[PDB]
Amino acid sequence: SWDVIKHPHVTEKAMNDMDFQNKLQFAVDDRASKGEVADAVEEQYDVTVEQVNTQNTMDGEKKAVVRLSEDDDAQEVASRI
Amino acid sequence: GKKSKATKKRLAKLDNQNSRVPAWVMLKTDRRNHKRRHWRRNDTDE
Amino acid sequence: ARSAYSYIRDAWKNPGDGQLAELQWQRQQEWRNEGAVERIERPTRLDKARSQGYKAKQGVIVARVSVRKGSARKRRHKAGRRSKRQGVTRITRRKDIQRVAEERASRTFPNLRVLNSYSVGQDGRQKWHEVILIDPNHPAIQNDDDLSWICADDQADRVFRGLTGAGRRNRGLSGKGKGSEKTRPSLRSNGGKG
Amino acid sequence: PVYVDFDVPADLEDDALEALEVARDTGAVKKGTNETTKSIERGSAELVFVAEDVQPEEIVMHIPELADEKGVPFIFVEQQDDLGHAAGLEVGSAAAAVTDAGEADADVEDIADKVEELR
Amino acid sequence: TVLHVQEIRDMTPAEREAELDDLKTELLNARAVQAAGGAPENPGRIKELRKAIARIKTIQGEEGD
RNA sequence: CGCACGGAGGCGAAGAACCACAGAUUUCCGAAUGAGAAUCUCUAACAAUUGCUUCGCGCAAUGAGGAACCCCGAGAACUGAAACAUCUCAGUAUCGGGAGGAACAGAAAACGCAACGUGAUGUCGUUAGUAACCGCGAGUGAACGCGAUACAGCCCAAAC
RNA sequence: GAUACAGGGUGACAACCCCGUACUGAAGACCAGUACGCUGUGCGGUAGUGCCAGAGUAGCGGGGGUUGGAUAUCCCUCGCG
Ligand SMILES: [Cl-]
Ligand SMILES: [Cl-]
Ligand SMILES: [K+]
Ligand SMILES: [Mg+2]
Ligand SMILES: [Mg+2]
Ligand SMILES: [Mg+2]
Ligand SMILES: [Mg+2]
Ligand SMILES: [Mg+2]
Ligand SMILES: [Mg+2]
Ligand SMILES: [Mg+2]
Ligand SMILES: [Mg+2]
Ligand SMILES: [Mg+2]
Ligand code: NA
Ligand code: NA
Ligand code: NA
Ligand code: NA
Ligand code: NA
Ligand code: NA
Ligand code: NA
Ligand code: NA
Ligand code: NA
Ligand code: NA
Ligand SMILES: [Sr+2]
Ligand SMILES: [Sr+2]
Ligand SMILES: [Sr+2]
Ligand SMILES: [Sr+2]
Ligand SMILES: [Sr+2]
Ligand SMILES: [Sr+2]
Repeated sequence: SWDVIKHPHVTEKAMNDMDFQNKLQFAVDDRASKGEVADAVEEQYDVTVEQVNTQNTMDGEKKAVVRLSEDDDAQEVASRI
Repeated sequence: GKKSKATKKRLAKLDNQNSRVPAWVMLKTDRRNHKRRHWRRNDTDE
Repeated sequence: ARSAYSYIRDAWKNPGDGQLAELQWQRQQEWRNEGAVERIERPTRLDKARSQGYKAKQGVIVARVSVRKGSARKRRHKAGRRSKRQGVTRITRRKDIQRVAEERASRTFPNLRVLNSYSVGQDGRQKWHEVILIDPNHPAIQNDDDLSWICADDQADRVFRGLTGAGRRNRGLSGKGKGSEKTRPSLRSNGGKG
Repeated sequence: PVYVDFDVPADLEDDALEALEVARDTGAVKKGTNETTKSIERGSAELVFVAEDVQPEEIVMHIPELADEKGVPFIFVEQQDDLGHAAGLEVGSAAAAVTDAGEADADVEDIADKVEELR
Repeated sequence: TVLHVQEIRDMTPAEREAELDDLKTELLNARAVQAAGGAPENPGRIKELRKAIARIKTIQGEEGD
């Protein structure tokens, strides 16, 4: 069975969303929906996801931009992992 | 032209096939990419 | 004494005289309106069916078939074929109507194998034949001392390969001695001069 | 329906099958067209039955003319399974026969005569 | 090196199901450091982590569930 | 710790690598079978055709592949005849259907070295370029027998 | 040395450096669910009896095709039987 979250997308623009807009970027499995990416991020990091924006990258993988709520901080999540 | 999901997955792989033989393979075999494609001179599928 | 079966056999010796004459005039009216291949519960000729191998068992099917009459539905020549190779309505085929009938019937039933067939009459535009079919996978036949041969892997699609009784007769394999040098063991092995 | 030259009434048919029902509980009967034909040929048939719903008709066709050239009386039954249950079978019979009735001979004599009156 | 065949058969269908996650997370936490290209890599563990998750999934089918 | 001699790191006496056998896993498209689709998507699926049937897709069958071989069908022209039409090329090419590890054939309504004889079927040798055919031209061409290989002989329909 | 002087390897021409090679022995497949054996069954003979033994068939005629098949090849087709 396939896993949703593969690995985090850690690029310079992935920081411009982490610092400024409180968003965590992951490169997920292409068969996953915005609702499946949402539940998956919560069940692995104990956070609260408000919005998920997807894009099908030119690498065949799916890039998921996950926005957290004010109660959780993106800069603080990227530290432990 | 509007590409579909699969068409994208394919054109994506073809781009990774355009990467050179890494520096270490030369040092391991003790001394050529044959699927060398150009965006102008060559033709892909579809 | 005579069998009740022998009274159907003796009737079919002349399918245009008496009781059978009035029967076939009636039946064909419904048959002309019936399809190409119609599965029928009971055969029209009991003696003939039983003689060919039919039993009143589970997995022993009978089906009537109707094929067009005459010669070949042969066209003309598009590309340059000589005077000799230009006959349109004067030439016929190498498989008799009974063989087409058996094949059409085995394709209608893609799991059942052809046992044998017989004629059930004809009118001006078509010929009717009833084909006995057997289910090779039914245990009712798998343990039958008189029919379990038809369940062998090598008997699969036996009509299409001409291994039918109707098949071997058209292939010119009836005679054991003279005029059967080009027909036995097979036509293809003898270069097709049968 | 082609081998039938006369319609046998329901009232007479009830009287005919009742006689067959007691013929298996006393003497002997013949169940199945093959055994009934040999009965007419061997002469051992007293009264022969024939079903009217036999498809194909060929299995029966001979019975009306055979029973006539052998003097053996015949009678028509509408349904196949009615004659089947009457012979004492679970299935159905196309034609039945009575070989030496037994405690029915006082009715078979009349059934055979009620058919001659009906031609 | 750390997880052998015997040590997996000495577990319960609930200890394996929990060891699965404890390795599946360790993998994602190794794959994340490989996403940044960081130097504190241990090339042998990331390979053996796959082999381990495979072993536990294999034994899981073998033991009923 | 493949090809493939790097770097780094790892595994191995808890007996690894490697190999033999059995098994686990085995994405999607694919006969492709819930429906549609350029390998994707859409709201429970033997789709289709059959058999049996508890008449419910409940139990089953077919589908497609494989170098060639095999069996049943369809069936050319160049070419040869010093042209060409019957004939030849040739039942060759190619096409439609189908089976198996082989296929097909097969236990005489036979043979007819006519006998007081042989005794299922393939195949090999020979019979023989014979008999036979043919604008009697070019060409086409068996068989019975014989010697060998291998051997094997049975089952219904009906009567009762 | 040799029941081993087939072959290859090895920094040059190797039976005795190395793999192998002879001899001997082990496994699988195939032969083959065959042969052999066994189990059940029952082979056979005499006289009496016109009870039974497969139809559009055997065969004939017209048209086609094919064959070495010549009147005497096999086949399809229409009619008759
Ligand atoms: Cl078939
Ligand atoms: Cl002889
Ligand atoms: K020509
Ligand atoms: Mg989008
Ligand atoms: Mg690039
Ligand atoms: Mg052959
Ligand atoms: Mg589909
Ligand atoms: Mg010429
Ligand atoms: Mg010719
Ligand atoms: Mg000339
Ligand atoms: Mg020729
Ligand atoms: Mg001869
Ligand atoms: Na281009
Ligand atoms: Na079939
Ligand atoms: Na990546
Ligand atoms: Na596999
Ligand atoms: Na069903
Ligand atoms: Na010439
Ligand atoms: Na010319
Ligand atoms: Na000529
Ligand atoms: Na021929
Ligand atoms: Na003819
Ligand atoms: Sr990229
Ligand atoms: Sr161009
Ligand atoms: Sr019935
Ligand atoms: Sr098939
Ligand atoms: Sr022999
Ligand atoms: Sr006979």
